[PDB]
Amino acid sequence: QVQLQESGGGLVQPGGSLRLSCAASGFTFSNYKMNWVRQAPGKGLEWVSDISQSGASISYTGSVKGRFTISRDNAKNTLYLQMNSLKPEDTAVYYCARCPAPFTRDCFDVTSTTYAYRGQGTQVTVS
Amino acid sequence: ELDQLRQEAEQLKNQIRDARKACADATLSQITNNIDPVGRIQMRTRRTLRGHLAKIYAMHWGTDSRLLVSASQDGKLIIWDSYTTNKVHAIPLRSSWVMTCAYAPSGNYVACGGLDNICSIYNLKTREGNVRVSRELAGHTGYLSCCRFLDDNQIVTSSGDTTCALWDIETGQQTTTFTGHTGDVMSLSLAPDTRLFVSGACDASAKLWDVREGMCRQTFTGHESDINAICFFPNGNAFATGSDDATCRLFDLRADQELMTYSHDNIICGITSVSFSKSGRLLLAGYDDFNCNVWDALKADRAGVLAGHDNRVSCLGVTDDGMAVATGSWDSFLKIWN
Amino acid sequence: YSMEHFRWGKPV
Amino acid sequence: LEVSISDGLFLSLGLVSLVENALVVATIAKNRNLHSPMYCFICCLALSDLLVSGSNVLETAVILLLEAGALVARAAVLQQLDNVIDVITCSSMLSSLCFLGAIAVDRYISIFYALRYHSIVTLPRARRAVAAIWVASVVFSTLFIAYYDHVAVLLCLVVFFLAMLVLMAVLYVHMLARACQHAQGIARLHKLKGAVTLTILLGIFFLCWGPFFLHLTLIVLCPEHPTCGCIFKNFNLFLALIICNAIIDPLIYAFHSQELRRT
Amino acid sequence: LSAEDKAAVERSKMIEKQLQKDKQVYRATHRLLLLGADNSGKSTIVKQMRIYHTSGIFETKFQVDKVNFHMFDVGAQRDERRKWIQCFNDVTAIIFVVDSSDYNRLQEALNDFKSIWNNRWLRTISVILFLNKQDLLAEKVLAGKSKIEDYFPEFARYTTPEDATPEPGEDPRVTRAKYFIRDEFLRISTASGDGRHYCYPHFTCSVDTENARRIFNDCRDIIQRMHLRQYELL
Amino acid sequence: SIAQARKLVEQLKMEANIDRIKVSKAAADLMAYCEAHAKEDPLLTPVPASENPFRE
Ligand SMILES: [Ca+2]
Repeated sequence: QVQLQESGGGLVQPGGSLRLSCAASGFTFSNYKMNWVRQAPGKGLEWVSDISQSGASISYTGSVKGRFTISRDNAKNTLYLQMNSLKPEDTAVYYCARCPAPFTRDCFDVTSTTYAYRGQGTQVTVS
Repeated sequence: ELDQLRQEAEQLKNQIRDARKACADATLSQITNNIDPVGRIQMRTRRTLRGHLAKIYAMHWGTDSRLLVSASQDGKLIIWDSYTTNKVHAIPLRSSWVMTCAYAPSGNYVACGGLDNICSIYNLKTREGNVRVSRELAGHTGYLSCCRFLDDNQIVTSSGDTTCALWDIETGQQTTTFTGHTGDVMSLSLAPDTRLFVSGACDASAKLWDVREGMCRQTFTGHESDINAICFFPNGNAFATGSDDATCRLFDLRADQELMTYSHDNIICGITSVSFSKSGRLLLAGYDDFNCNVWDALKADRAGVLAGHDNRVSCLGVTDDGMAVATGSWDSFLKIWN
Repeated sequence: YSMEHFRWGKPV
Repeated sequence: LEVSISDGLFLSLGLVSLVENALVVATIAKNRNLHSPMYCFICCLALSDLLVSGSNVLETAVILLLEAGALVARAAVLQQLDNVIDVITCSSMLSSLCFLGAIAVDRYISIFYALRYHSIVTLPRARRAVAAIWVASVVFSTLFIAYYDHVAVLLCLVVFFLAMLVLMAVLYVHMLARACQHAQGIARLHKLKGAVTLTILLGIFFLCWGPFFLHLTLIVLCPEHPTCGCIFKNFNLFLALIICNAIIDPLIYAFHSQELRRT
Repeated sequence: LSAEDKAAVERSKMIEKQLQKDKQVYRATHRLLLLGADNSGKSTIVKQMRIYHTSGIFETKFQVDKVNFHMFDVGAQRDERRKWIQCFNDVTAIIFVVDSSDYNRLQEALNDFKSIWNNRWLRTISVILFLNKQDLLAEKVLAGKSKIEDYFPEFARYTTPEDATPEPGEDPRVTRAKYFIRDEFLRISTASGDGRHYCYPHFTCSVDTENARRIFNDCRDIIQRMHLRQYELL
Repeated sequence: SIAQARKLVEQLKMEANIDRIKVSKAAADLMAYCEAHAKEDPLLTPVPASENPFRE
């Protein structure tokens, strides 16, 4: 079964560093473009970062671009997000979200309010 | 708190997985090792149907499997006499963006639906010379991906609102809503008994439904991506599932699990329609490749390819007599093969 | 008599 | 002035162009998806180059076979055979020119009237235009081959070529002007293929058709001037270049489309 | 042929004639998909453009210069669009309206545009990019309360293009904001585009009477670019 | 929200307690169906042009 169990949340100080992790299972992880998405309290699903199949391409939202780094290990089936300089703006339930289809460049629906290929998510809080 | 329910759901999920693994005493690849291959199943476009202006999104054979409805996003349902390349009707739709159609097994009615959330049902046996819309089932809150008639008066309708619904057409009202899908429901196939049906969604899951009890009897979850297509095996005890993950998978109801997976590393694109042959031994998967592949449903090797289309094989239907596989495409053409 | 390889092959 | 007598080569180039046009005509007849009006005009161009190549190889065969002494014919019968071959030749030339213009017009309408294209150009009007072109090419060819001894025929046929050259150049150069304006708008938002394609469309047309209408022009202007005379004896080259048009037209108008290249 | 068989041929020929009539009506009608988030003023553009005249798809049909346009405001679908959007692989354009004012939501509009553009089936479909609500963008930049650099830090160093046209005599900073927002979607379309489809940026407000004229001009240029590529002139 | 979790839990209860046959028996039933109905499948076993309605 497709599952995106995720860990690394908690509480951090402003300026602190954190390392989210997402143990992808039930799919051929190397074939899928992987996204992070976050929901700040009462807000929508803000997309956060994107990594291509091989990791040869990455992208970020400008709120995190200089600060977070997305990475993947395709043998571990683990997606990572290091958060080197957390801010109170970053407080959200984060979610690793897979692209819908393999070998595909359009990550439709990864922010959709109900979407199947997305984790239950980790809460990040910042003092 | 919710975490307790999430943990109990994890517990039941683990229990289901363990039970499935305890039934997996064999695999169909091993059992099919003793039986001879089907060989190169070549087939030719016997008839080609030129009538549509735009891409065909859906197509469905009648019970007396000569007439063929085909639904295109120019806003036509064309009914074809496949024996003669002959249009018996052409129905102007109230919304162009049709995505599904079916015959009633009685032949009397033809349904369609699409981005407008209605299921427009058209009566072919009217006394007038042209077809009229007899009901427009309008309760869905999302596009209709597949409508299939249970009988002359009941139609079951999958929608992107994540629900299926069974309609009484005379009442025009949902008798039953099938609500368990988490994702956009993409495909619907009836069991040969019409007492059960299965629907695949944009969750990587297929669900089996009881039309009387109105309940999700089983969930099948071995796929990686959206189950664009679903088709019961003619025995009625198994069903195939085409997905964006480029794999078809055959699920047996009584084993509650994936009995076989059909895959080939040269294929990196989704399946958009699936049909079995009448014996069940051929699984016909319409790919986006834009080829159209025949699999030995038991051996799981590629028996052949229906390489006749220049755009997606959007729809694929084998006649109830098994005598031809129709294929329809975004080419606007239906090609009928045997 | 002559077969012209097409018309006007010579001034005429 | 040089010459290129090429007396037997007509049978080769005519058969080559016959095959190439037969493939295009057969392809558009086979692919019923190719009943668009543009492919209708491209089919008619191909069929016209087919009749050009066929008629040229027909009187190539007749002229060789008479020269070999393998055939004899009565003088009057031979001259009326020459008339009927030249009527179909001149007709499939006039219609080849008109179908080149008709493709240029269809393309121009498809660009400058792009949103109304299928209201303005549609398969009823495509078939009507094709009919008008073929029937007019036969009528005028019957007139031109009957009154061939009148300079007014040669001059009118040349003025028709000049009108088709002006038409081709104006339409395709204006289309290239819109192509350059689009290339500018694209570059502007982001930060010669059409000049090449234009140079093929007009250069092959003028290089291959132009010297035959020059020959006719000089017959009107100077039937006795020695340099005009040396150009006249090159007539075989100029007609063979028309046959080279019968080779190159299916390449430049049909087999640029991937849909044709598929079949 | 049998009498029933001949009669079936006669009925098929009647149907074929009607299909030929509908073919011409269909080919002369230019279909459009109107996309945009809740913020993006999509409804106001439909309502304005109707001066040129529970369900899951709203068809607004309008005419410019005797050209019929059918524009589909997709509505009351769910927010999973990856399946229904495949239908529009044969429209002339996607009118992607964007609220250019709420920079927080603008990144969502960017990812939506990127998904439309990269999609295998919309790979041939040009996008008419209506950067809407330019009045509110102007008010927001002139009030200065909100700061694009906080949402798009590359705006700290982006400089106004040489093609820029500050049409009403608007402020240089408003122009820089406008053309930056434009050039984000142009970067998406320019980088990933294959040349089979293009992005047509426009700056608009609900009050713009000319938005039908813009769509006419864009559809004209799209079909021109399509044919000019087909003729290998472009 | 809590309600969807309660629904999913009770669904997985009704789905865990279903009767399951061995995969070997499922396979054997499908294989028996294929071998029994093989002769009456015109795609698996193409019938002559005497019987084929599409190019009779
Ligand atoms: Ca002659």
